Amino acid sequence: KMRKGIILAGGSGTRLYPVTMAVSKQLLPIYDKPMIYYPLSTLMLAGIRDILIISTPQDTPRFQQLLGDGSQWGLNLQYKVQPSPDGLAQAFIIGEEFIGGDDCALVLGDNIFYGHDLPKLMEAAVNKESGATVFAYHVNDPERYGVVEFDKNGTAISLEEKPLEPKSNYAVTGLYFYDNDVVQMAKNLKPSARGELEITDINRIYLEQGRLSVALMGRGYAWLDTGTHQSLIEASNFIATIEERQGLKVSCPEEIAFRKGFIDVEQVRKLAVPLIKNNYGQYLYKQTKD
Amino acid sequence: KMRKGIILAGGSGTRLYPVTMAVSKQLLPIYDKPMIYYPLSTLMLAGIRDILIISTPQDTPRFQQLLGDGSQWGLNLQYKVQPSPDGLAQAFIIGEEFIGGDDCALVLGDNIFYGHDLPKLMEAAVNKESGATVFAYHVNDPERYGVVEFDKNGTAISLEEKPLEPKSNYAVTGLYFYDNDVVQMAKNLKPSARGELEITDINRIYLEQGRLSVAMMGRGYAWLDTGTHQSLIEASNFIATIEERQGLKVSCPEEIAFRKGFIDVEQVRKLAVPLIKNNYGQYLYKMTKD
Amino acid sequence: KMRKGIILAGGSGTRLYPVTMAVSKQLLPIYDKPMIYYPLSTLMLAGIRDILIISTPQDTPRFQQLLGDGSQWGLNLQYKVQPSPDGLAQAFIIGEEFIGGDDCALVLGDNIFYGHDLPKLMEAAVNKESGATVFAYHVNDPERYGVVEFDKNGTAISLEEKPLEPKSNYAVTGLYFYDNDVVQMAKNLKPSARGELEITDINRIYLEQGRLSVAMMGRGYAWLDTGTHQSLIEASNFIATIEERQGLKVSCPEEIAFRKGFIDVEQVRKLAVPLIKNNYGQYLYKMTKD
Amino acid sequence: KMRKGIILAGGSGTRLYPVTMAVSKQLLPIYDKPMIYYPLSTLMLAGIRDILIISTPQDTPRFQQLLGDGSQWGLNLQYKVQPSPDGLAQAFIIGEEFIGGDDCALVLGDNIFYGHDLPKLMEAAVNKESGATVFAYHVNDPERYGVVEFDKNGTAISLEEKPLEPKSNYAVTGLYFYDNDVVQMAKNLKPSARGELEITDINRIYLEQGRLSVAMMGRGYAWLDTGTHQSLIEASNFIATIEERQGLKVSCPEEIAFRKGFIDVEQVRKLAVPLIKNNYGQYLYKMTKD
Ligand SMILES: Cc1cn([C@H]2C[C@H](O)[C@@H](CO)O2)c(=O)[nH]c1=O
Ligand SMILES: Cc1cn([C@H]2C[C@H](O)[C@@H](CO)O2)c(=O)[nH]c1=O
Ligand SMILES: Cc1cn([C@H]2C[C@H](O)[C@@H](CO)O2)c(=O)[nH]c1=O
Ligand SMILES: Cc1cn([C@H]2C[C@H](O)[C@@H](CO)O2)c(=O)[nH]c1=O
Ligand SMILES: Cc1cn([C@H]2C[C@H](O)[C@@H](CO)O2)c(=O)[nH]c1=O
Ligand SMILES: Cc1cn([C@H]2C[C@H](O)[C@@H](CO)O2)c(=O)[nH]c1=O
Ligand SMILES: Cc1cn([C@H]2C[C@H](O)[C@@H](CO)O2)c(=O)[nH]c1=O
Ligand SMILES: Cc1cn([C@H]2C[C@H](O)[C@@H](CO)O2)c(=O)[nH]c1=O
Ligand SMILES: O=P(O)(O)O[C@H]1O[C@H](CO)[C@@H](O)[C@H](O)[C@H]1O
Ligand SMILES: O=P(O)(O)O[C@H]1O[C@H](CO)[C@@H](O)[C@H](O)[C@H]1O
Ligand SMILES: O=P(O)(O)O[C@H]1O[C@H](CO)[C@@H](O)[C@H](O)[C@H]1O
Ligand SMILES: O=P(O)(O)O[C@H]1O[C@H](CO)[C@@H](O)[C@H](O)[C@H]1O
Repeated sequence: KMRKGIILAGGSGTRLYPVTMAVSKQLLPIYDKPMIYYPLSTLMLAGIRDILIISTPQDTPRFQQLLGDGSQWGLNLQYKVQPSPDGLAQAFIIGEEFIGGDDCALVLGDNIFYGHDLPKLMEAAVNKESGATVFAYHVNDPERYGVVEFDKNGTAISLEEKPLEPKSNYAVTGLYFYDNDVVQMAKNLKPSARGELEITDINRIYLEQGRLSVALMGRGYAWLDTGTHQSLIEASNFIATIEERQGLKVSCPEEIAFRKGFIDVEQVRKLAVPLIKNNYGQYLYKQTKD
Repeated sequence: KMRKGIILAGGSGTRLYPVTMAVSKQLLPIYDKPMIYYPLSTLMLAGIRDILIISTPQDTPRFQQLLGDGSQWGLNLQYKVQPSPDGLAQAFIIGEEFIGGDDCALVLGDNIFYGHDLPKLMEAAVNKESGATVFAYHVNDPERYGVVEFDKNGTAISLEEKPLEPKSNYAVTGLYFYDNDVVQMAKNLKPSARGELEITDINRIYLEQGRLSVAMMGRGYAWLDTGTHQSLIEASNFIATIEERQGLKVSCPEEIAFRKGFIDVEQVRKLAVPLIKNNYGQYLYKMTKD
Repeated sequence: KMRKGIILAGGSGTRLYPVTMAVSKQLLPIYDKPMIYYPLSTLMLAGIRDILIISTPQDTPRFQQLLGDGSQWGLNLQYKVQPSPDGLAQAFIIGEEFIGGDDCALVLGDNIFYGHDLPKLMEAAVNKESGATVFAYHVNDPERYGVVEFDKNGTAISLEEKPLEPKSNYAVTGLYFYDNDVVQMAKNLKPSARGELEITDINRIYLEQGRLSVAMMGRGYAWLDTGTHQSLIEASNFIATIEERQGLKVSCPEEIAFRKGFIDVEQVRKLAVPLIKNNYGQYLYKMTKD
Repeated sequence: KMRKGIILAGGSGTRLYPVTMAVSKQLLPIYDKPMIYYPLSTLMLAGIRDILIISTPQDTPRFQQLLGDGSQWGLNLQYKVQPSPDGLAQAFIIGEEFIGGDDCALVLGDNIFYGHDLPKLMEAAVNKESGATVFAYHVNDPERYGVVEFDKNGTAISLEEKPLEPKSNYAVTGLYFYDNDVVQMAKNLKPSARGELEITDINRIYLEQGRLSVAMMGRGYAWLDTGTHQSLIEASNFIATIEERQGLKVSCPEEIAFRKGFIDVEQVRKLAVPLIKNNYGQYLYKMTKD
């Protein structure tokens, strides 16, 4: 088997109106590049080159307009519409045909992960033969999330979606790794009381079966909040501060494709020339020099 | 009998690539609302209700999709394409029919103005019967702008567009008020040394006629533009700080229309419905009960 | 240096622990200068040059080491210790000797005002023959402040300190102007239920006598929040944004002293040189020529 | 017995005037704690508990007031005054008696590191028998720092302080680990063009001997810049973003002490009780429960 990726970049957008009446949430800038460049880079860093992008009926075509078939970066990008935002777990029903019999990795379109040795963090998950792998990260508002409860020995024992009384402060991040089992699982799921096909219910099945690995994502990593306008600004500020300090970009898909060998120096130069008059294009071009 | 104005919301957007690749720059968020809400609010506060929005062949239809004919705000919006960004003064040539025999203001679609008594400042320019009014604002980088030269007495005696050697730090801001002569002046301009039809050349003609009011916009006002990725985040942080401190919004068009009597309580409530599930609709609703 | 003002710059420093464990809150930076430069500038803009700084037993000498007698800025500064932070009104009991038979302003050492025409905003207050003036500002958390209630016309009818059920969203700011009657009021006050000699109590006394003016400070002004660690950061960012956009400083006492004629070119040049390594001193020197 | 570290928390801070005429640079806040908590935590994370703090004649006492002898957090702190700011390397002369015949680390009082697995990054350096170790970090402005150059095989070949023509973009950060030889090297150093005994001259001696390890700090780590007013604001914002998202502090010495077993729950409770009136004590107290 191989592992195909799915970025779920849909959603009603209501939380951010009227900004998101104008622009899809996942095309909003996080400093110097559209939001979706970040989770796209996460999947690339995991070695995943074949990726299905799912958005809404109005928005999906705008992603396709930005990114194309991903061939310029050594990827294959495909697109599919989620008719209505009826649950994260619908991603697997929509991507049925795409996933075929392979393993997959689903990342939410608004999830931004930063930190040292991220690829090594994911490695085990990526490598996994069977089961599912999720990431737990300590937050101050776990009631917004899927919350994973750990026993006194550091074993996951329960998962609850947006509980009014959280059993802990560990949230389940928006990056998930699964074996080929998830599709049929999702296909057989029933909607929660709130009317959604829940990823948390998928994860609970793997747990219940003993097949769920819950990897801790330490405080040394940043998992940026993009839920509110204010948190968007902070995420932008955070990335700007890193980049302007380093002179390097965070989650620049061209850079990652080049450094991983998806594309070569000649391809980078071909990408950069047309863009040579803007700072983004100069960064690309500098990367081929030294 | 509505007062008229133009929002010039075009341009390539290449400096911000790839943020502007799938998103019109003037639809990008500034904290909690699309960028174009700011200069639109500015014209509204000047008492201008009949507005023409000019953008590129590809982006104009997107503003039209978002704002419509503006009657929901008690305005009249129309739209026109600028084929190529051949100069600010071209607004008046493209807008000739729209302007007819009337006075007309211009504001750039990426300009954000804030400060005490801003409405009184613009009302004064609007009241002017013959001639034009522009605003001079002290900046750090005058060479990016139209620049004003003052005599020993503080009288403006000349203007230069993007001078290699600026004569002062006072830039001409992106808000302008004209009488009906601006159309004929625009149609008579020749391309400048930068190949553009310059509004600075129009302002110079008024100044030489002795009909240009150069209103000093003191350091107590904030005039921001959205020139870099960093400036955009800086503008968003600036507006978030004022709004979260005050509980009041900056450049909320629905709120300005209501306060200026463009629309009534019933209409505000209708506008609030699609937005009612977040802070923005809630703010609109609350303002109809206090 | 005839007109008089008091900056109250003490407090428990509990809320910001441990940042205020060994540093006075009012010596903390707000971007490029110590916090106290802001309210000191405000008094200077009101035309006040004789100023008493009140701080704690441990920090008073630090202020005095920093600012000296004020002669270098054409001011007359003096200092007194507040033994314990027993209340804002205590400023008039400690400052009894300094005030003498005169009118006096009080500004809180952590109060930062910015906006157009501030001196004119203050003018009626400074020039009031008898009574007092305070300024009201709409905030989103009035329960933190002295709250001014307003009748159906525009009349202040009540004041309450930190009300659980605030009667309006108008907070009384930390800038106050009084005739000479305040000293006796203060001396006759008893502490409130919070154990503080309250400035709200003085203000209600004038209000009940019909001698309190409540001037509105509109939404075009910024009255910055320095209450929390987060708000300190927002205050610094807000000032940084203005200053870097304009190439002008907000509340730079040297500049205001020069512009108002308190000190001459040779003196400003003297002051600039020890600061000339960074922008502060280069800004001042360039003020002087030409 | 205890391993040893020096924090150099002196300097004249001319580039931050007038902020640092008021307060020690190393007592400025970075969000919710004084700057010196960050470098102190870094030493603690490396397992270093016997630490000498050096500052100026005026501020040594204020650090003593803030931190005491350190036993409260299971540390041994002592203090020494550096009579004048004559260079980083004088740390070893002033500290000769403290260091004795032991290894020692030096951390600059303005050095802030954040990231995943920081203790492991430091592990080899702390365990080195012979020689020295510094850490290199890619920056956009290498000319401000000590710059380390590498050959095609990643071998460090040269080290220059503020090079006119930088040989790489890798800056040497402000955390250094030395064997006992550093004391004698320091005593033989001659002063810089800037009038300082330079840590880079120490480091060049080790490089010449083939004994300088240059650990590469990856881009997933952040090394916050505290060199300008603007960057100080960025550093604070960066920390606040991490903390408010996580509900956890970065570099809280009490927490580190508790987690490394230098102090035990009863002692954390003892520290917290007198501080429960403020948010920091509330945090300390919470550590000792769920
Ligand atoms: C519920 C739902 C969320 N979303 C997006 C919205 C948020 O960005 C994220 C988590 O709600 O996923 C979808 O793409 N589809 C959905 O069905
Ligand atoms: C290794 C690597 C990481 N990153 C970023 C993304 C994650 O935040 C973290 C990965 O270790 O840093 C890149 O942007 N490019 C890279 O080549
Ligand atoms: C020159 C030019 C600028 N613009 C816009 C782009 C920028 O947003 C702003 C200032 O150049 O004006 C146009 O819309 N048309 C033009 O011809
Ligand atoms: C209560 C009190 C506050 N303060 C100061 C600290 C801040 O500048 C402001 C806090 O309300 O007033 C005092 O100086 N003395 C006091 O008695
Ligand atoms: C004249 C002057 C005004 N101000 C400010 C303070 C307020 O923001 C505004 C007052 O109108 O301008 C300065 O900061 N420095 C000055 O030299
Ligand atoms: C009344 C009002 C003012 N303004 C702005 C215009 C000025 O910048 C400032 C005036 O106090 O507030 C709004 O943005 N919306 C409003 O409803
Ligand atoms: C030059 C010098 C700097 N410092 C401090 C200031 C900075 O925080 C760090 C590097 O400048 O070292 C000293 O404590 N003593 C010194 O002699
Ligand atoms: C273990 C621990 C790590 N950290 C920080 C240091 C690094 O930035 C990251 C872990 O390497 O988190 C703390 O702030 N406190 C702690 O107790
Ligand atoms: O779509 P929701 O209900 O807002 O929330 C969803 O996304 C979050 C982002 O990681 C997860 O923590 C939740 O488990 C998931 O239910
Ligand atoms: O047309 P430009 O050069 O692109 O930019 C424009 O904006 C400025 C205000 O922002 C004016 O002062 C300049 O005439 C104008 O050219
Ligand atoms: O900071 P405090 O002491 O809590 O208090 C205060 O300042 C506010 C302004 O900053 C006022 O409206 C309050 O009346 C005053 O007591
Ligand atoms: O701040 P300074 O004294 O100029 O510089 C000092 O700190 C930098 C790290 O902060 C180092 O790379 C420099 O080599 C060191 O001399």
